[PDB]
Amino acid sequence: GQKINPHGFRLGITTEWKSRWYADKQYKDYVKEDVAIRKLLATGLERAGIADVEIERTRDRVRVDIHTARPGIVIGRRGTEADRIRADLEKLTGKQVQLNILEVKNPESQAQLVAQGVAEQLSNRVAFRRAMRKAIQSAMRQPNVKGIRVQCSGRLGGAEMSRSEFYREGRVPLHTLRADIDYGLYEAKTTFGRIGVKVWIYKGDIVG
Amino acid sequence: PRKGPAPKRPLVNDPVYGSQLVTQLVNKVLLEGKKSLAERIVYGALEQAREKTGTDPVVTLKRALDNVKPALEVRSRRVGGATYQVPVEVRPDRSTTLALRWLVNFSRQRREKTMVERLANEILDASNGLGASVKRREDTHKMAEANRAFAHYRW
RNA sequence: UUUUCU
RNA sequence: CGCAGAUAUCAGGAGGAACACCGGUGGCGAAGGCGGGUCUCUGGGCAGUAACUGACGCUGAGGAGCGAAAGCGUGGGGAGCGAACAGGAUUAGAUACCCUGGUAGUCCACGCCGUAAACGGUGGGUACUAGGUGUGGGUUUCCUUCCUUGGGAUCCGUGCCGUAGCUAACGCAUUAAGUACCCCGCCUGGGGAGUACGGCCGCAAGGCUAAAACUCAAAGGAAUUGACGGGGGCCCGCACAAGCGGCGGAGCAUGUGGAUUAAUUCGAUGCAACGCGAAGAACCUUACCUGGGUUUGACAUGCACAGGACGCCGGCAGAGAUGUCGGUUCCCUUGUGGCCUGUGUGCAGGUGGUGCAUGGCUGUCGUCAGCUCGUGUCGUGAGAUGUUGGGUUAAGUCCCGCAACGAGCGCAACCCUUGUCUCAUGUUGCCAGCACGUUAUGGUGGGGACUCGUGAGAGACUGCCGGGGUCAACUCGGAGGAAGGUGGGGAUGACGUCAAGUCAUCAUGCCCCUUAUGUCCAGGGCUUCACACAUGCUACAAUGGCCGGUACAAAGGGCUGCGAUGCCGUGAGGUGGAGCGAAUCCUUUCAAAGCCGGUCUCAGUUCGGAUCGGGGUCUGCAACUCGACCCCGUGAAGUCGGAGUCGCUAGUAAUCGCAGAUCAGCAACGCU
Ligand SMILES: [Mg+2]
Ligand SMILES: [Mg+2]
Ligand SMILES: [Mg+2]
Ligand SMILES: [Mg+2]
Ligand SMILES: [Mg+2]
Ligand SMILES: [Mg+2]
Ligand SMILES: [Mg+2]
Ligand SMILES: [Mg+2]
Ligand SMILES: [Mg+2]
Ligand SMILES: [Mg+2]
Ligand SMILES: [Mg+2]
Ligand SMILES: [Mg+2]
Ligand SMILES: [Mg+2]
Ligand SMILES: [Mg+2]
Ligand SMILES: [Mg+2]
Ligand SMILES: [Mg+2]
Ligand SMILES: [Mg+2]
Ligand SMILES: [Mg+2]
Ligand SMILES: [Mg+2]
Ligand SMILES: [Mg+2]
Ligand SMILES: [Mg+2]
Ligand SMILES: [Mg+2]
Ligand SMILES: [Mg+2]
Ligand SMILES: [Mg+2]
Ligand SMILES: [Mg+2]
Ligand SMILES: [Mg+2]
Ligand SMILES: [Mg+2]
Ligand SMILES: [Mg+2]
Ligand SMILES: [Mg+2]
Ligand SMILES: [Mg+2]
Ligand SMILES: [Mg+2]
Ligand SMILES: [Mg+2]
Ligand SMILES: [Mg+2]
Ligand SMILES: [Mg+2]
Ligand SMILES: [Mg+2]
Ligand SMILES: [Mg+2]
Ligand SMILES: [Mg+2]
Ligand SMILES: [Mg+2]
Ligand SMILES: [Mg+2]
Ligand SMILES: [Mg+2]
Ligand SMILES: [Mg+2]
Ligand SMILES: [Mg+2]
Ligand SMILES: [Mg+2]
Ligand SMILES: [Mg+2]
Ligand SMILES: [Mg+2]
Ligand SMILES: [Mg+2]
Ligand SMILES: [Mg+2]
Ligand SMILES: [Mg+2]
Ligand SMILES: [Mg+2]
Ligand SMILES: [Mg+2]
Ligand SMILES: [Mg+2]
Ligand SMILES: [Mg+2]
Ligand SMILES: [Mg+2]
Ligand SMILES: [Mg+2]
Ligand SMILES: [Mg+2]
Ligand SMILES: [Mg+2]
Ligand SMILES: [Mg+2]
Ligand SMILES: [Mg+2]
Ligand SMILES: [Mg+2]
Ligand SMILES: [Mg+2]
Ligand SMILES: [Mg+2]
Ligand SMILES: [Mg+2]
Ligand SMILES: [Mg+2]
Ligand SMILES: [Mg+2]
Ligand SMILES: [Mg+2]
Ligand SMILES: [Mg+2]
Ligand SMILES: [Mg+2]
Ligand SMILES: [Mg+2]
Ligand SMILES: [Mg+2]
Repeated sequence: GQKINPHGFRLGITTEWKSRWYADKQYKDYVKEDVAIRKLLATGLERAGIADVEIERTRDRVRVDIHTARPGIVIGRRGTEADRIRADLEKLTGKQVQLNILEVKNPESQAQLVAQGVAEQLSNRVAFRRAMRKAIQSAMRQPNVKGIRVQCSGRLGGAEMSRSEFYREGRVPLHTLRADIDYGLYEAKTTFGRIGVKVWIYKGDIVG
Repeated sequence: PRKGPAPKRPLVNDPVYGSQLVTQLVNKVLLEGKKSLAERIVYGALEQAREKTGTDPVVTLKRALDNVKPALEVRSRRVGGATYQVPVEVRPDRSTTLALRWLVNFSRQRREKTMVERLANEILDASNGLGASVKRREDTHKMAEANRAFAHYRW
């Protein structure tokens, strides 16, 4: 092992839990249903990037909040994907299920969706060179974000070898706990196999 | 020890009598870290020696340590593909510590059937000059004065 | 002191 | 080699080679080379006058001579040294490096051969081109003592550093590899080859002129970064040194190797695998082997032909799957949704292969401190500076001048715990001070005066002083303080290396089976052994075994689970079951070692307990291969251990205990 994920390392200080609920007796069934529904949603929705999925449970009622790149296909003008998701959850027997859609402010200020875009560009036809160049430029353009580091591992260009290349700009102080790091990870598909992309983003500092 | 001489612990004194030599002896004979057992055994053997000899235990212990403490030792050294021994003077503190060590070593390995009495008897023998400890000191001095020739190395 | 071969 | 008179010392004598102190990067000769002293003959060189000759100058194929050491012929001498050859010692082998002996030779006179890295690896002659700085010889002029490396001018020889220039670079530099002219040899890719034949010379050794076939697609010259050294310098780590206890000899428990078996499922193989993936192998897990069924299938989905059945609770046959029969049967509503029984269609299905294709995760170098980028500058070019030297620190932490100016990952900090104090705070927790208990203890009414458990703040920052320091970093000592010079331990792995582990976690590209390598079940296995290795407990007896009395802690687990009191069992445990989703009830008042009293007087032992037999308890439908616990008989090896090798520097090393993870039952001496 080389590096521990900054999210897990810094859980107790900066980032908060993305799921909050108390139970001990039905805790097994509850965790089973949450992990299930999360996996089913992940495998069902791929067209639209979903940043994070947070679930809060209050007795029988459960509320799920979704962050996505753009709501156009996440929720239809008449509620196509919304009704499909509701029907899915009802089949999974989530009891009373309520849906909310929350929209991110800066599309490329966070790790998940930039990772999705880079994976898509790498997979379809785009070269990793231009992929990294455009991703870094777009991430830089935003003033709030300061440091970005993108790493790609796997087979690149179809060559029969593994290339581990990373490009870095700005802040990457993972040792400093006070710093703010955003971690993302997704796998890019291709004809010859699978490629993993990892990106780190630094966004200011927090005191308090 | 690369940086320099390390600090030395402030060894405590014996309140029963008033000599830290008793503390040193009990610490040396400590087996499996049983302080109460070791100290009670040492006190019992000291009383046995006292009743056997009819004299002062502290005085006879001082006599024994004075008789058995060496002043010259032998150190091993190999130079030019050949092994040699050199004699080097020793600080009296280390001499006393090693004398206690030999006292324990030769109080470990004799066949008197009861070590509580046997350690006292060994102390009497060392005081009288018939002890294995004094025999070992004789041998050490003989070796040192035999290897005196190679003293030119001075290490 | 000496200390072969990949 | 001597004890037949050695080594040692004093006197005397014989004989051969070479000359320390002068003596040097000094002098002389064309180059080889040349120095103990005196005498005889002899060559060359430089400065001045410039009297004389009046172009008489350079060069040089063939040719002639000289020419380091070694070797040969003829004749002498032979002190020391010493090829060849004997022995001694090391090495597996020494025909050597080490040692004791020793024949040519090293010397002399007379003839021979004519070869070297005979290198300044750079021919001779001529005229020109900035200087500084030593050294030898000869003449001149002036401070002027006119002594004096005082100073000035000039010819020749010999060193170092330096511009223009040249040079691929290293480098040259008035003694040019600089600008110019005359003369002579040399060579046109490496091996083949300075070799074959011929010729010349020579007694021989041998030397001088020098070919062709064949074969290769490179051979070599400079310079840059890594890597390496049995190179040097400057420093750090239980690396060594002083100490503690261990492994390797015995019994047992796990993992592997090696051999069998139809199978003992697969992977990992020094550091960096070997109480591993196995936090619980009789069915399951297993995928291994035999056998019996099975089929678009145990399990999902879309397309056509058949439909409202499917789905379920029981009797019968069977090693079991499974086959046949008894009891219920749609919820919607006319289109069918849900579900699936028979035909397939695609296709499911694989712990089958590929970590030399991969994602993710992980171990080591190493918690070592090193590793980079922007601009500039230098060189042509691979590149260099920044990252060099001195001082200091645990650290690329910092200070000083320097073609460097800045920045980055790292280091410290911010996070947890532990060391103190202040405030808030009283129940299921404690009791200062008052009352009730009266043997059961705050048990009960009461109470923050401290811990007790969880919230806020302060406190270590070289804070201050004295000396060293470039007045700076940094260091020693001292006062206050709980802590003094990162207080202690933790969370925390920079770029990269080991094609390191993991398709047996999961997913993933390709090949392979599909009527099987898929799928359900009955029994067996992973626990087999004539041996080996690694990690642990028991020890090998008195610091002790055994018996009776006896006081001191932490933290956590408990719902289909802990389990009180009581009763019966030696004890496994049997009945029963208060208190508990838990500071309350259980895990005993949490003990062991510890202290007192008694036996053993050193034994194969009252230490020590494995192996083998006879009786029971507990969980499980199922204890023979194959679990654990209690009682009895059984009484084996083993007396501190071989070369070798391991951990440990303060609550540290040693020794003795408690709870939990997987779990109905345990392989529990392993792990936390
Ligand atoms: Mg840090
Ligand atoms: Mg003599
Ligand atoms: Mg010469
Ligand atoms: Mg003359
Ligand atoms: Mg004239
Ligand atoms: Mg001649
Ligand atoms: Mg000669
Ligand atoms: Mg000859
Ligand atoms: Mg001759
Ligand atoms: Mg002769
Ligand atoms: Mg002679
Ligand atoms: Mg010999
Ligand atoms: Mg010799
Ligand atoms: Mg000789
Ligand atoms: Mg030659
Ligand atoms: Mg010339
Ligand atoms: Mg000159
Ligand atoms: Mg120049
Ligand atoms: Mg040239
Ligand atoms: Mg050049
Ligand atoms: Mg020069
Ligand atoms: Mg010249
Ligand atoms: Mg050729
Ligand atoms: Mg040749
Ligand atoms: Mg020839
Ligand atoms: Mg011939
Ligand atoms: Mg070359
Ligand atoms: Mg070279
Ligand atoms: Mg080297
Ligand atoms: Mg250390
Ligand atoms: Mg050691
Ligand atoms: Mg052992
Ligand atoms: Mg062993
Ligand atoms: Mg074991
Ligand atoms: Mg195997
Ligand atoms: Mg092993
Ligand atoms: Mg092994
Ligand atoms: Mg282990
Ligand atoms: Mg099996
Ligand atoms: Mg099995
Ligand atoms: Mg395989
Ligand atoms: Mg493999
Ligand atoms: Mg290294
Ligand atoms: Mg340039
Ligand atoms: Mg450099
Ligand atoms: Mg450099
Ligand atoms: Mg610098
Ligand atoms: Mg460096
Ligand atoms: Mg740094
Ligand atoms: Mg109270
Ligand atoms: Mg690294
Ligand atoms: Mg590999
Ligand atoms: Mg490999
Ligand atoms: Mg596959
Ligand atoms: Mg695949
Ligand atoms: Mg296949
Ligand atoms: Mg199959
Ligand atoms: Mg089966
Ligand atoms: Mg097994
Ligand atoms: Mg044990
Ligand atoms: Mg009973
Ligand atoms: Mg008790
Ligand atoms: Mg026994
Ligand atoms: Mg027994
Ligand atoms: Mg026992
Ligand atoms: Mg024995
Ligand atoms: Mg014995
Ligand atoms: Mg040994
Ligand atoms: Mg269990």
